Amino acid sequence: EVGYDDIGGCRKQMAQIREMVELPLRHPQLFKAIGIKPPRGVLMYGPPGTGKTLMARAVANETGAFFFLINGPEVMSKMAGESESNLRKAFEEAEKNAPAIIFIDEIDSIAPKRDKTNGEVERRVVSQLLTLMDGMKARSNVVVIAATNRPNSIDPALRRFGRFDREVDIGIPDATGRLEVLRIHTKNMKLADDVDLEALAAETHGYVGADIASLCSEAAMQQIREKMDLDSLGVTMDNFRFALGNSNPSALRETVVESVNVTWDDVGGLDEIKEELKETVEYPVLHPDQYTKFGLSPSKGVLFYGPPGTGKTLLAKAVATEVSANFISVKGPELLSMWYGESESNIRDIFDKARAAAPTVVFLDQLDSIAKARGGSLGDAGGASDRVVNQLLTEMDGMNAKKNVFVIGATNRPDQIDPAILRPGRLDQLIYVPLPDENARLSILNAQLRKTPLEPGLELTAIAKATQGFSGADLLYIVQRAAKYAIKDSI
Amino acid sequence: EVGYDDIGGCRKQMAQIREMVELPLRHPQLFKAIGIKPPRGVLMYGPPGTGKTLMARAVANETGAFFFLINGPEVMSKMAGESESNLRKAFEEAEKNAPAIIFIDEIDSIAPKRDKTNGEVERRVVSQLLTLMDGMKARSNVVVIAATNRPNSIDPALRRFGRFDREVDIGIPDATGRLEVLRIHTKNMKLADDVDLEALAAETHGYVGADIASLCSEAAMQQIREKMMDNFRFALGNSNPSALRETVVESVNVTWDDVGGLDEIKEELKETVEYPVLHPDQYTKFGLSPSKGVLFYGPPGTGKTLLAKAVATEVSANFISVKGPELLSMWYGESESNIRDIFDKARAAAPTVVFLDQLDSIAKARGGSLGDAGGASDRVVNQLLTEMDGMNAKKNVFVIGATNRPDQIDPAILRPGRLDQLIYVPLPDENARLSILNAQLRKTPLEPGLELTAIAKATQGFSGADLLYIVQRAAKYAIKDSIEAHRQ
Amino acid sequence: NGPEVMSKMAGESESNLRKAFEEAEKNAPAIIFIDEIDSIAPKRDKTNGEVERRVVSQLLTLMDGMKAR
Amino acid sequence: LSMWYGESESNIRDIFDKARAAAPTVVFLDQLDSIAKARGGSLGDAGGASDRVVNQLLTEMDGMNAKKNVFVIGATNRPDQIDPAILRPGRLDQLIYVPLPDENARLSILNAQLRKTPLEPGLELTAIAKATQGFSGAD
Amino acid sequence: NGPEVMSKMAGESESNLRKAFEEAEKNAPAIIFIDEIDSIAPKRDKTNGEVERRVVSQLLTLMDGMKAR
Amino acid sequence: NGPEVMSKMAGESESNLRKAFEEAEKNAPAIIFIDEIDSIAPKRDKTNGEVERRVVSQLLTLMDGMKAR
Amino acid sequence: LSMWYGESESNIRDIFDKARAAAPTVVFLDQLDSIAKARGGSLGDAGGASDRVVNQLLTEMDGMNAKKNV
Amino acid sequence: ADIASLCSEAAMQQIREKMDDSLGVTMDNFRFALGNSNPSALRETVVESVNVTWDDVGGLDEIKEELKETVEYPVLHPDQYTKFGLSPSKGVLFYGPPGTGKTLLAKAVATEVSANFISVKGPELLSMWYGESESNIRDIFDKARAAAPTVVFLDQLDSIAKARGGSLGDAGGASDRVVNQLLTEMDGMNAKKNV
Amino acid sequence: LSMWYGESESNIRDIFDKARAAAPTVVFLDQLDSIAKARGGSLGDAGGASDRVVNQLLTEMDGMNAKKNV
Amino acid sequence: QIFVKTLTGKTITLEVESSDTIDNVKSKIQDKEGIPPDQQRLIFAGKQ
Ligand SMILES: Nc1ncnc2c1ncn2[C@@H]1O[C@H](COP(=O)(O)OP(=O)(O)OP(=O)(O)O)[C@@H](O)[C@H]1O
Ligand SMILES: Nc1ncnc2c1ncn2[C@@H]1O[C@H](COP(=O)(O)OP(=O)(O)OP(=O)(O)O)[C@@H](O)[C@H]1O
Ligand SMILES: Nc1ncnc2c1ncn2[C@@H]1O[C@H](COP(=O)(O)OP(=O)(O)OP(=O)(O)O)[C@@H](O)[C@H]1O
Ligand SMILES: Nc1ncnc2c1ncn2[C@@H]1O[C@H](COP(=O)(O)OP(=O)(O)OP(=O)(O)O)[C@@H](O)[C@H]1O
Repeated sequence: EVGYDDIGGCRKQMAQIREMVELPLRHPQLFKAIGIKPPRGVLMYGPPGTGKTLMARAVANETGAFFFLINGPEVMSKMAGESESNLRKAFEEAEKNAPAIIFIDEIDSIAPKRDKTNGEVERRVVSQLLTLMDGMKARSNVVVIAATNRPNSIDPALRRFGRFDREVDIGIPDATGRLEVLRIHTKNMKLADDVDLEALAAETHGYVGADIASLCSEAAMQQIREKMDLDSLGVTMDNFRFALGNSNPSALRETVVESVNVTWDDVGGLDEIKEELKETVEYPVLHPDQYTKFGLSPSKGVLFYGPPGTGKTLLAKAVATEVSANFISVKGPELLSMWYGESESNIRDIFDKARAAAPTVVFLDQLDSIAKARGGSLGDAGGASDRVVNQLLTEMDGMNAKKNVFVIGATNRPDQIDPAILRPGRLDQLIYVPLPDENARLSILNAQLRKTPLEPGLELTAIAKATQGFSGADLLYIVQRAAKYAIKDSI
Repeated sequence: EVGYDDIGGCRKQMAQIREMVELPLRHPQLFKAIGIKPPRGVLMYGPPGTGKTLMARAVANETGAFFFLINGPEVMSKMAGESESNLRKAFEEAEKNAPAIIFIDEIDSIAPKRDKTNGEVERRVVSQLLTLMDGMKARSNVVVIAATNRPNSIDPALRRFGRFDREVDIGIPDATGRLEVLRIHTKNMKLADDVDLEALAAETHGYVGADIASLCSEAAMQQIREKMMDNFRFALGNSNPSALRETVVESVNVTWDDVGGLDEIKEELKETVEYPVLHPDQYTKFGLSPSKGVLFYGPPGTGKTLLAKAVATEVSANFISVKGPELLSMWYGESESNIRDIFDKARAAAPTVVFLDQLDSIAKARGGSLGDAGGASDRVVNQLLTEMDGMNAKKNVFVIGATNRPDQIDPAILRPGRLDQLIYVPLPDENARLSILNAQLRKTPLEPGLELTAIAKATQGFSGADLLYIVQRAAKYAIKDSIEAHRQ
Repeated sequence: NGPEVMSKMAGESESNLRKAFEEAEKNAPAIIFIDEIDSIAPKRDKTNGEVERRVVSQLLTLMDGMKAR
Repeated sequence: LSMWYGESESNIRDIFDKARAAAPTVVFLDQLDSIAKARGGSLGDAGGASDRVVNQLLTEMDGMNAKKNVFVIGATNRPDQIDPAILRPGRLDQLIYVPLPDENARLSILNAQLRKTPLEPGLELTAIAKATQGFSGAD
Repeated sequence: NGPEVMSKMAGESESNLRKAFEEAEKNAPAIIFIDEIDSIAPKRDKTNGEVERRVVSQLLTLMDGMKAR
Repeated sequence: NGPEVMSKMAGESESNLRKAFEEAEKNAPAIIFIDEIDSIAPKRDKTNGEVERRVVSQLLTLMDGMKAR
Repeated sequence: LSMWYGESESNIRDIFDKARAAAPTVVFLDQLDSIAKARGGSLGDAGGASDRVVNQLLTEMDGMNAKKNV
Repeated sequence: ADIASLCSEAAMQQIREKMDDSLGVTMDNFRFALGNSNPSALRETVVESVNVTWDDVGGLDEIKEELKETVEYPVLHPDQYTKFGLSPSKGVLFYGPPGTGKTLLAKAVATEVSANFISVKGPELLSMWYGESESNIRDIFDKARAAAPTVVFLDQLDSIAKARGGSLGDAGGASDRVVNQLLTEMDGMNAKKNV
Repeated sequence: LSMWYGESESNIRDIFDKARAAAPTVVFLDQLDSIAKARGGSLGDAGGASDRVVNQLLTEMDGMNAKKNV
Repeated sequence: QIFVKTLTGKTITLEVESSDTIDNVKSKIQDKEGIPPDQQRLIFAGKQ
């Protein structure tokens, strides 16, 4: 069985969750002569592969308590209301043995919020759980823990005083937490001298822990691949480098959400907008008390519009690399849905993930399909194109200033956008992105020549002097034309 | 009783399967020396009928282990109470008689995805499979093998870690792959020396391996009926090939020899769509690899789509034949969504050429006016401004584009992030008129006295499609010359 | 309680309701506190199955039987 | 309208009936161009899909009297984009128009939104507001 | 009464309806007053169901079928 | 007949299917006539639910092990 | 015609599948003065919808199966 | 069945004002039932034949003989159209001053032919929606085949020249779903029951 | 008459039960120019009021005789 | 140039599982179940 030393990386959340399980059971005398009652519910939530069920089994075997397990899709019946009788059956069985602990994983699968169903038996399933947890007058006997993945899909009646308080988010082990995961998994495998766990966590962005256990297993498959078939295999540094490219990270749901692996100097020229990008979320995160001292909210949104192909995807994804914040990627008409009632809730869950993943970076592309300043073309239909723009203009005003929420724009048409879209307080700085001049079009080609070994005999400004009003993407077309014009004889 | 030598084509994947299901079973102590546990779940996918069920029975009889089988649409059609006990009986019986394998098929019928159309059962069976598969790894000689048709309709909780981590893509075979299964399925039929094998495999070009058993029995039945052996070409004219009305059509086998002229387009298409798909070792150190977008414009009937299927059969890749008005636009939101899944299908079957026709409509989608549609032809170009440059270094896709009006090109679609390589397709001159027409009358048993230089002298401003009418009229009257030859 | 009723089999929630009001008046004064009554009686446009109609008409009949003071 | 069935005006039915039961309670109404824009017009809605929004906003007006302390406030950026039956007599007989702040009011705006600031009083906030003619309080 | 018929199942409710009409035949003249016919007979075409044509079809063959003056 | 045998239970339709093929083996030659295949196997574009794929999987199963005579 | 929007291209290719299944069939297109007149003359909002409905049959003339005697 | 409720309700009104053998039922009790009747069959076209003579209208005697020489001869014997190879008429027209008594002219054509008459309203081609402009106009046609011989009346036939090019995204069956079917449903007869 | 579907014609059904079971009755409709947006305007020489409520109105308002006092 | 979108909703089932009428159980008791091989059951006589 696993123990407390079986998992690392969440040492802050381990010591936090150990207070609410040991103190109601080991030393219950602290709740006496203080007046209050010890709480029961602990709520864990996060992405899959973070170790929610691993942390539940580790705290059970390390205390010797009467552990119990209640599964999400298992106890959900349609016969005669048997789910309402099997929930109270598990509560009286845990009450018969002291001390005890129950665990309800994927709690969003059992009776979610009623925005969709609203009429099924799950409305009467959750109300059974309300009177079951509130009728737990047996002090210091049963402690309930739960695990889910989306805290916004659950009904808000659970987040209350009695049943489920003191929620904790199991985050991502980025601050050398993957080194502790590699110390657990690779301590049983035979190792060599060339491997080093400090040179693995710096390159594995994300990597919640489940793919790290898949990475060391796939590195063992590469070691036994060369054996054609007394045995001394070991590992090597090239096995983990083979497992990086030949195995996908946690990105099967969405293609790119983290970054595109760029930096500051990958955009050609435009050193003035690099200075003005230092007034974005890089600035007020490490000092947010200065705006409370000066008594005014910071800048909310900066807008951009101009010629296409001048850095509205490079600089739009360079913010995801200069701070490595919780980036998201969403397209213009991908926000637009096929259903009419979803037209206002799709922007709601995106903005709710932004305040929950603070600090975050969001962006928008092709707002002409989203703004629609006339406000719906003709009408007459069961649904119209007017709630998609009138919802984000109010929801972005109903956000907390100290929660790292902002917007940034990338458009090509300055006439389809509404005047209230470019309103100050929502999108303040009307900054038209300019066409680069002859002083900035030399570093446009140098953005691609940083990674390729260009011969120094070729003049760098001779090809750049052929531009007399070109764009920043047009000099990529030259090195794309030269990508198929350089080889020419090696077939 | 099938063996290893009954199927081919996927031999590169058959070798990596033999180290996945036979190596942990025959040598379980090798994973003990390395420390880690052996893998439990490997799944297969692709088109159904490439031998998905025959592959599991071949490796079962070649190992001598126990072979447990749970059918997909059989155990899930019960009333949600016996399915959880059948899976409990499946893992308990395989543990009793180890070494054992567990083969399941059609797991998409057992494990669908959660979508907006809720109302199915969708639970109590896959969650039983979750709590059964995460255990049992106490060096037990058991493996599970899954099989499905659509690999993206499966629930993502299965393909996370420890349950189904290794995947194989058994797709359609190549020209040598269908040649290998043609020799397998014809080992008992007493054919004569008039039959071919390389030409019979090359004339199929899209045939799934289940069709080879049906096409052999159709030609053999025709030989039986004439008693009261080149009947294989009769079987292709009668039987319909599998994947009938999908976007994988291949029935026209025009190669680069059958199309003539336009040498400023043949070498300029070899530079972009055959170089990264064959030699990518130089493309990873000379900038970005793919040159996806290419535009074709010119007069009507200049030979745009004549070279569409010709490049698609040179590297023998898939050919997505999407017509012009394929944005069906039944509502307001699906018109931007039906163009995205065909781009994700191009990333799954990469590399794969995609075809479109006259979908540039952002110049007419001006800002702040009154005359406009209800969401189509003005916001689908905003999806076109974000779904075309959705590239990846592990796919190197390429998209061709043929139009007949270069004046209505959008100012945002003529960009290196979009279709940028525009090439004018000119009229065939006096040297290209002979190279096009002679390759089209190659199938005609003509007399060599009539030279086509007089046709090129009589056609000065004619297009190549108009020259195709001349050889059609010469063949239609050669039919009439053949009609008035057997009646007397 | 609200959700504790209707979770029975073979139709005995009405007998648990009929014995509830009969045993209360045998030792009067009595107080019958029905907690969470919204989980028992929804509207007729959001009806579910057939046992939901059977317990809302049993409650409406038995409520009228208390006119004997 | 997040739920496609029932929860379109039933989420407003506990606002109308509870305003007279839980008085005093002030209900603010905004975003008028996203509730009754195409449904109340001359073309309307054809099919009965989501025409259930302009009915409860009108039939709850005559059924509500001034027995308890009720108060509603409608605010929008386009007053002509709402249905004219919302401006029926008997309920909206008092129309108050908030105008643009002039030069005598824009200087006190800069003294209002600079409240919790360490502002030096030696400068002139009128000289900033004197260059604002078409510039509103957002500018 | 209305909801006392729907508080039972389909089997015993039709037997109780048949017993009421038999005792009133021998006790002529008699008045068989039924109450709350909306709970027994609602609008059927909006909810095309199974029980919406069960107790009313049993009543219709018993109401139109009786003839004894 | 198609909608006749499939309208019975799952175990009842399987027993009639199994007893028909073993009867056809002992009196060769025999002709097994099946009608209305569309009611047993419809298209899977929008026909949700899994009650039709149970019986058609047994038809393809029993059509295999009859190779010799 | 295109009453709503795009409600004609789905009603053009819906007869091509049954034209080759019950072969021999022919299809008789008649009175093309409502589609084959607008190539570059009409530049209105109906002309923008005219450019969307004429490329359906133009690509279906050479994209049809010509070996099923249609 | 409505007659059975008419005789019982009129007789019940006679009992009400007698007590307050001495019984007697007058016509005025049935006149009370006329003002208290229950019209049930209202959403159906009239299938009953009439007996109005052609002398009810005045004049236009030159067009009554032209209609008598076309349709009331083949309904008794259709051999006149087959001895020389001809077909009966499909549709007639009337045009001039609108609403000058063409409904009673449509009533009187079902008397010299000894058949029934079907009265379909004028603006029902535009008042009926999508599906209702197509299926309802052919659900009476096969009903007219079961009730043969009969005649059908239509009005406001000036919609063929104004509702042909239906491509607007506002109307349903009132713009384009009429012109696509009157060319087919008029020639979609069987030529054996003479509708 | 601006309620949900199904109840938009049942209100005029009550005034027809008032013509028969609760006679006499008086019907009155005000502001006939606001109801023209719901009824629809006839254009050209071939038009009509394609409305949901006018079919139940105009048929039974002429079938009732003078004794029902409509 | 417009659209019509509408969703749906369902109710699954409820059950009671009521069976075993009393007249079937009274016939269920008075029967036999079989006896191995040589487990005779006997007769007996007396009271002359
Ligand atoms: N300390 C740790 N932190 C994070 N991951 C870990 C740790 N130790 C092991 N892991 C890996 O992460 C996985 C734990 O994931 P787990 O089984 O909890 O899935 P889960 O989705 O969190 O569970 P549930 O289904 O209850 O949500 C294991 O497979 C293990 O290899
Ligand atoms: N500093 C730079 N200035 C201009 N171009 C650059 C720079 N750095 C890289 N590029 C090239 O220009 C291209 C950027 O084009 P981008 O993806 O922004 O298209 P876009 O049309 O501007 O985006 P959108 O679709 O949002 O309008 C890249 O493909 C890149 O090779
Ligand atoms: N190497 C091969 N590639 C393709 N087909 C083959 C090969 N070898 C044999 N076949 C033929 O193809 C058939 C295999 O089809 P199979 O039984 O897998 O059906 P399937 O639909 O793929 O299975 P499932 O029902 O699991 O989808 C066999 O009947 C066999 O005659
Ligand atoms: N190299 C060539 N030059 C000219 N004509 C050709 C050539 N190759 C083939 N053709 C003929 O021209 C026709 C190609 O027509 P296709 O519709 O593909 O292009 P197109 O004529 O330009 O049509 P569009 O103007 O709609 O693009 C074929 O039917 C073929 O017979």
